[PDB]
Amino acid sequence: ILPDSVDWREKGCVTEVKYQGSCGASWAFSAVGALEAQLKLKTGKLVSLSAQNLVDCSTEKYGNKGCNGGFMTTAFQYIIDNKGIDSDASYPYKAMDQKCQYDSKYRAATCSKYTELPYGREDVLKEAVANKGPVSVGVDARHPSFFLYRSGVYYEPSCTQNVNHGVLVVGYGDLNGKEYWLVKNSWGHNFGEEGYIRMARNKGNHCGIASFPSYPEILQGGG
Ligand SMILES: C[C@H]1COCCN1CCCn1nc(-c2ccc(Cl)c(C#Cc3ccc(Cl)c(CNCc4ccccc4)c3)c2)c2c1CCN(C(=O)C(N)=O)C2
Repeated sequence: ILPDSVDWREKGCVTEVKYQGSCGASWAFSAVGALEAQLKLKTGKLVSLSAQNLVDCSTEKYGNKGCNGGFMTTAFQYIIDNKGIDSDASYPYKAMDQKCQYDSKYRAATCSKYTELPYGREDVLKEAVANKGPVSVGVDARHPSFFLYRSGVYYEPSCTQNVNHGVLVVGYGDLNGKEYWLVKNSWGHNFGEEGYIRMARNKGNHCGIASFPSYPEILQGGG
């Protein structure tokens, strides 16, 4: 059976909330967040990964445009191809497009593979959050109510399943019966609940939370 509630912050799998600023690189933050959890699960160490490394290096060849958008799946593919990603400390975030400055000397994580989940399947997303860890997702975050979100379970009747902002699902639960997905955003700690947004769960793919989910993996050999 799946636990009724999950919070990956309780297992020390979630780094501090980041502030993307005037750079449309939510995709890079969503991708690093998911891999940070895997790095902790596999080694026991929590280290922030370089979103800047994705912005500057996972570019045209990955269908990404740095500060003008991108995708978590192709960000994972770049990490696979590159044989690593630098730590955030070694390659810091500047909220702007720069020349690729990857340095294998400061590589903090690898990626073996990535898995995409079926569209709108909140049951499959719940299973992946429980058994695999934090899942990279897109959400419809265009509505004034998302921008004005302070606390509780976010429900927007005007929300669509067409995603426009990359976030990280780090858990799930319920607020006195109102089911939610625990979401890590990249708008700093002053957004919502210390940088988190709890979004309506099992409400017909509310805001397209389960439209395009993906998660990376770090494999330990094989048999
Ligand atoms: C095209 C091929 C080739 O190349 C690599 C892989 N690829 C993607 C294939 C799968 N696939 N994956 C996503 C997907 C997954 C995750 C995210 Cl995050 C986004 C996004 C976005 C986005 C869209 C518009 C804007 Cl303007 C912005 C910028 N942010 C604006 C903003 C809004 C609200 C608050 C703040 C900022 C981001 C999109 C989508 C799709 C299919 C079409 N999509 C939709 O039908 C939808 N839409 O569901 C979106």
